[PDB]
Amino acid sequence: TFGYVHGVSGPVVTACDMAGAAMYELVRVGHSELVGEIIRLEGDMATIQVYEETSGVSVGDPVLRTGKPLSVELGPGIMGAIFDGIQRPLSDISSQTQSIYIPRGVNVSALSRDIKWEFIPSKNLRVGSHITGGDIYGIVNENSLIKHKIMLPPRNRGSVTYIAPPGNYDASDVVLELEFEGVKEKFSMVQVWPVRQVRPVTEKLPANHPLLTGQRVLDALFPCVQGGTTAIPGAFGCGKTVISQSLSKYSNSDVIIYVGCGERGNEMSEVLRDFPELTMEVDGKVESIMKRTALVANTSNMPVAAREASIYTGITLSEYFRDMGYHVSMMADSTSRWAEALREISGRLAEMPADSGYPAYLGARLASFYERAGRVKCLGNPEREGSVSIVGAVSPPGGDFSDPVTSATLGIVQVFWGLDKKLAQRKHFPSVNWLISYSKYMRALDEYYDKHFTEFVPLRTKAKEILQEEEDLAEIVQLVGKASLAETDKITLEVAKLIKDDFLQQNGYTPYDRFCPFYKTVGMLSNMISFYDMARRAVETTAQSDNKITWSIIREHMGEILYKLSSMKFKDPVKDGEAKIKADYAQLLEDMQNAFRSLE
Amino acid sequence: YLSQPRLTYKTVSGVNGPLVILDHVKFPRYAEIVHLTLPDGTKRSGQVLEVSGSKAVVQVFEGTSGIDAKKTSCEFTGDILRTPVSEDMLGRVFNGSGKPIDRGPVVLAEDFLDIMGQPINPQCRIYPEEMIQTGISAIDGMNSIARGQKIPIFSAAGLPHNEIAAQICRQAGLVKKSKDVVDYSEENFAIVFAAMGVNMETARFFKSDFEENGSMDNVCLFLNLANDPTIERIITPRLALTTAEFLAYQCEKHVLVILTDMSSYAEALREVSAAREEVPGRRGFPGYMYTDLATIYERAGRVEGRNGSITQIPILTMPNDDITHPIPDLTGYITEGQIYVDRQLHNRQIYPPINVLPSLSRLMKSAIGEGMTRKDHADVSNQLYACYAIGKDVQAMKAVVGEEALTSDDLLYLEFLQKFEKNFITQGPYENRTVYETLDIGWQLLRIFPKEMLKRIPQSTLSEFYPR
Amino acid sequence: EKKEKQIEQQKKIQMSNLMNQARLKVLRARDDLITDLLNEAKQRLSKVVKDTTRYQVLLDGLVLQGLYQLLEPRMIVRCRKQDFPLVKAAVQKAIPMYKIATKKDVDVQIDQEAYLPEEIAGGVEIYNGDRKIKVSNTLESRLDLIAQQMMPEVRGALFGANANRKFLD
Amino acid sequence: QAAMGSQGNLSAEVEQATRRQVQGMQSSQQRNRERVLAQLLGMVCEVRPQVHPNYRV
Amino acid sequence: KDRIEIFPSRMAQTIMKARLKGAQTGRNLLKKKSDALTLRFRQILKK
Repeated sequence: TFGYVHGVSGPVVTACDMAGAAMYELVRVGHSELVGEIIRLEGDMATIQVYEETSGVSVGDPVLRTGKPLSVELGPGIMGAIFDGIQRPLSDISSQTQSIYIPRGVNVSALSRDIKWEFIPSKNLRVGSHITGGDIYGIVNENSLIKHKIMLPPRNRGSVTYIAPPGNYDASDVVLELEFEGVKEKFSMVQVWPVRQVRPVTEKLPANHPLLTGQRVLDALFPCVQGGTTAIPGAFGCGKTVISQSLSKYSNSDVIIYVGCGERGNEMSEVLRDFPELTMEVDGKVESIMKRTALVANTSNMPVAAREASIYTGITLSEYFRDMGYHVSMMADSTSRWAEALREISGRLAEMPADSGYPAYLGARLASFYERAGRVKCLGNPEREGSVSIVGAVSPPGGDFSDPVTSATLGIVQVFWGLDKKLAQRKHFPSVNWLISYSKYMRALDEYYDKHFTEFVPLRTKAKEILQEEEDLAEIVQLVGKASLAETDKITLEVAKLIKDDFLQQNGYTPYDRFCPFYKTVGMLSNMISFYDMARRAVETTAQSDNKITWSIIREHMGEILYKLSSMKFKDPVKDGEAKIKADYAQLLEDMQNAFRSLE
Repeated sequence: YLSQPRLTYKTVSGVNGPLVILDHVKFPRYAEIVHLTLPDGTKRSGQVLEVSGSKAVVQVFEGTSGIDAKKTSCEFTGDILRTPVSEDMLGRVFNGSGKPIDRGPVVLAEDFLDIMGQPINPQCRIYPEEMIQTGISAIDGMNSIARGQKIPIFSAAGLPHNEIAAQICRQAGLVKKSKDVVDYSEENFAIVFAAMGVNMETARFFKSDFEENGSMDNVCLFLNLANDPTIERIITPRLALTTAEFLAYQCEKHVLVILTDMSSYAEALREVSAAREEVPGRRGFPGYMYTDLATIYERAGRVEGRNGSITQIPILTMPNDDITHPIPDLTGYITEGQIYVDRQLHNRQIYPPINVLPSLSRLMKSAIGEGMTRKDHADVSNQLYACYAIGKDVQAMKAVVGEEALTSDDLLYLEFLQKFEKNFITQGPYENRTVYETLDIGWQLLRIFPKEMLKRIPQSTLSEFYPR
Repeated sequence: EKKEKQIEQQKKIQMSNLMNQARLKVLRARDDLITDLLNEAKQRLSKVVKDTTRYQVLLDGLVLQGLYQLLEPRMIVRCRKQDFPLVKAAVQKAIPMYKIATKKDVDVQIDQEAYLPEEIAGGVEIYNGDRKIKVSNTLESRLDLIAQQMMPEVRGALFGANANRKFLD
Repeated sequence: QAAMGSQGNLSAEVEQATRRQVQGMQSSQQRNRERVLAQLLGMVCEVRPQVHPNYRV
Repeated sequence: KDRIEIFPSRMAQTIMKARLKGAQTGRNLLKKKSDALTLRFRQILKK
C-alpha cells in the first residue's frame, strides 16, 4: 500500500510498492482519495492510472485496498439527475458543498440515503420459492410516468427466506433475503454492475418495428427501425437538438439518455427548461420530461479517462433500463470528439499509430460499443421485451469524410439522414439531402407496411423515382432554358414541385403541425400520387387521341384542386377529429376524379 | 499553517539540458518548487517533474549554465507554486515569473491560490446573453461577441494582428449606456493582457499605447520577452488566468483577458516535452496537447450566484497560412467562431483589414436581440453580407465582360462595394464607433440601393428606416 | 488642426504619467511601512532572546525538531559559541525522547571548530554526517517564513478589509 | 497658458492627495500595532514538533 | 496521366494547391464569360 508515486508523462501519474491485486481494479490514493486504476503489473509492484491532477502527490502516501473494479450504482432515483463520466451526483454535490468549482475527495454516494420510496411487493412469491437472476420481486413508483422495477442481480439465485411488506424504506434497508445451498445473502434496493461486461439476455429478437419520428420527412422517405443503429451528420448551427427533442417528445420510446463529449451548459439548461416547456400530453396532462431523462455529459476539462468512460457509463445505464421491459434511445452525440478521446487516451500509451495516431484497438472499441443494441427478450419469468437504439451523430471535420472512424461507422449503420447546410440556407426544413440519404432497413419494414397500409411502399418508390427524374429534367431544362419542353414531363415537374413544397416540409413553428400522424402522411401521398397518375395518363392519351391536354388547360381546370392540395397541411388534427380529416381527404380525391372526368 | 523548517541539499547526481537530477531526497512530492544557489551567489528557481524513491528531477527556469556538481545549494519549499493575488495588481507591469518590472515594490497579497487553480462546475454555468462592444465596426456590426464567447483571431506572419489587438484593448467597453447617461457611470470593466512569446518592439508598443490611452487604472499587463527563458513561457498563462478568476469571482468585475501568439506557447510545450523525453505526436507536438490547451482556454464564462464574467480572446499565428495546422485545428474543437484577416486587403492599404466573408459566430443568434439592443442588428448584418457578396460578384463580372454590359443595379452594386470598402472596413486607428453609429453608417451605405432591391430587410422595418 | 492634435496628445500623456507616478509613490510608501514593521518585529524578537528561562525551552524544541527532521545514523548540531552548555543539556534531554519516538539508535555530536556568526541573534543549524544535507533552523529564518506565510493577515490587520471583496472562497 | 496653470494646479492637487492618503495610512498603522506583533511573536515561539506523517517502522 | 508528376513534398503540396486554385478561378471566369455570351446569343436571336 506504499505510495511510490512517480512523476508524469501527461495528465496521469503512476505508483508502485503494493501487494498482489488484480488489474483494472479501482483503488484510492493519498488523503484526497483520487480515482486510480491498475493497468500494468511487474514483480511485486503495480502501475496505476490516476484521473485527477497529479499535483502534490508525495512518496509514502497511503493507497487504500479495495475489492471491486470500475462499476456503476444502479437503482431508484437515477431518473432526473445530472452525472459526469464517472457517475458523480453533480447537483447533489453542488447542493452539499455550496461551492463553485469541482471539489476533491468526492466521497458521496451516487444516490442519496435519506429519501424514502413507496414499495409494492410482487404479491405472488412466497418465502421458500426459488428465484433466479433477473426476476422482478418489487416495483417502485419513482414517478407517475415510469415505474422503476427491481430485479434480482444476475449471477445469483436461491430459496427465499424473507419478503418485506409494502412500506416506506430507503436504499440501505433490507427487503428481500434468500438462501443458496450452503449460505444466505440479503438484498437491498441497489445493485452494482461492472462497466466492462455486458449483462446477459435470453435471446436477441430481430428489429421488426419502425422508430417513429415527429415529422413526415425522414419518416416516410428514410425511416429508422426501433432498437436500430443510425448515423446523422450534424454540426454547429445546422440544428442537431431538433431531432433530439423530436425523439424526446413525439416518439414511441420510453426513456432518453443523452451522452456526449465536451458539452456546454447551454444544452443542459435548455433541456432542463424544455422539461416543463416541451412536455407531452400522454393522458391530456403536461408533465416534466425530467422524469423521462437521465443526463450524462463531460466538458473538455474532465480528465480524458472520465471523458472516455462516459460512453460506457451511458450504455450500461441504458442496458440496465432496457432490462426493465422498456424502450430506449441513446443519443451517442459527439462521435468525432469520442474518437479524439480515444486518440488522447492512446497518447499516454506510446502505441503504434495505426492511422494518424489511432490506437490499434480502435476497431475493437468501435465493435464493442456500437454492437450492444437491438431488441432482446429479457431474462426473467414474466417475459418482458425491450430494446436499445443508438444514434451516433457524425461530426465530420469540416465536411471531409477522410476519417477512418467516419467510414467505419458508416459501414455499420444502415440508415443515413444527410444534412446540407445550403438547404438550410434556402429556408427549407428539415434540411435533407434527398439523394445521399438512404435506408437499407426498408426490407425489415416491408412486412410492417403491408399488414396495415398495403399502399405506402409503391408510393415511397414512386417518390424516390420522381425525385431522381426531377433532377434529370432539371439537367435537361438548364441545357434547354426552361422554356421548351413537352407537357408529358411538365406534369412530373409540377408534381415534384408540389411534393417538395408541401409534403417534404413540416414547420415546427406551426402551432398544430408539429407532429404529422403517419396515416395522415399516407393519405396525403396517396392523394397527390393519384392526381399525378391521372394527369399524366390524360396528357399521354390525348397527346394523339384528341384535344391535346396541356399545362394551361389542366392548371385552369384545377386551380381549385391545386390550392386545395397546397392547403391540405392546414388540418389541425389536434382539434379536428381524425375521421373528419380522412373523410375530407377522400372527398377531395373524389373531387379530383370528378374534375378530370368533366375534362373528358 | 505549515511551521516546519526547510530542507536543503548539496548532492547532485547529474545534469542534462534544462534539467537537474539529485538523489537522497527525503519524501519528495510532485511539482514542488525549489530555490537553487550557484557558486557565484546567483539564484534560480525551478519545478519538480519526476520523482522515484530518493531520486528526484527539477527543472531550472533560468537555464543550466555553470551549475557545479558539488557546490550548489538546492532547497525545497515544501509546497507547490502559489500566486500572491491582489486587487491592486491593476496599473502594474510584471515579468513572466510575477516579479514586478516597473520599479515598484513587491506585491502585497490579499490571498494565495493554486497556480493551476480549480475548474468551474458545469451546473454553475450561465448561458451568455448580452454583448460586449469592442469599438471596431467590422466586428460589432456584423459579428456579436457575447459575454464569455471564446473567439480566436487567426493570423500569420506579417499581418497587423498586434495593432488590431491593441485597438480592441484600448477601445474596449460596454453597451450599458443604452439605458441612461448618468447610470453608465457605474462601469465595472477590467482588462488583463498577457504578452507571451512577444518580441521587444511589440511589448513596448503595447506598454506605450496603454500608457497613452490613460486607462491604466483597469489594465494588468504580463510581459514575457523573446529572450526570456523558455520554461517561464508556460507559467504566465496560468498566472494571468488565476488573477482574472480572482478579480472576477471575488470582486464581481467583468474581465476581458487576451493571450497573444499562442504558437510560442505551443513551441514551449513542445520543448518541455522533448526535454521530458516522451514519445512525440503528430507533427512532434505532445499527445496531450489538446488536454492542456483545453484546461487553458475554458476558464471563462458566467456562473450562477455571481455578478461577474470573463471573456477569452486568444490570438495565434498560422504557420505558412496552413489552416489545417494542428494548433488552429485543436483550437477549433474548443472555442467558438473564427475571425480572419485578408492579406490582399492589407496589400490594398485598408486598416484594419478584417475579412467579413469567412467570419463566423455561433452565439450571434442570441447574443443580440430585442430589448437588449435595437431590433435592427441581425437583419442589417445579413443584408449587408448579401450586398457585399453580390457586389464582389458584380465586380468580377464587370472585369470579365466590360462596363457596357452592366445594368443600373450592377452600377449600384459596384458603388456600394467601393463605398463599403472605403468607409466600413476602413476605420483608422483611433475612431471609436459605437454600435449605434455603426448601424447608422450601415444604413448610410444601404441608402445607395432602392428599397425594392433590399429584400433581406423586412418591409416592417423598411417603412421605418429607409426614409431617413 | 495638426498643432491642436499634438497639444492634446501631450496633455493626455503628461496627465497619465502623473497618475502613474502618484500611484507608485503610494505603493512604495506602503511597502516601506510594512518593512519598518517587520524590522521592529526582528528587534523585539532579538530582545526576547535574552531571557534564558524560555530560551532554554525554545532551544530544546528546535533541537528536537531538527532531530525529528533529519533521521540519519550520524548527526551534527551547530550553535553559537556562547550557548554551548545550553545545547549540551538540551541534547542530553532530547536524545531519549528521540529514541522513544522513532525506535532507532542514532549518534549526535557537537562541533567545536566552526560556529554561527556573531551577528546571529540565535538559533541552530543541523547538518548530517557528510555535511551534504542540512536544515538551517535559525530564528531569523523562522521569522521570515512565518511572516511571509501570514502576510495577508498582517495586511488585513494594518489596513482593515476591502469592502468590494464580497466573498472569501 | 491656461493649460500650464491647469497642470500646476492639478499637480498641486495630486500631491495634496498623496499627502492625505499617506497620513491616513500612518494613522491606520499607529492605531493597531501591538496586537499583530504579539500574535507574530507568539506564532514564532510555538514549536509543536512531530514526525513526517508518512514514516513507518 | 492519372496524376500530376511531382515529388511528394510540402512545397509540392502548396504548389499543387496553387495550381488547383488557379484552375478554379479560371473556371469561374470562363463560366461568367460563357453566361455573358449565352445572354448575348439569346437577345440577338429574339425575334
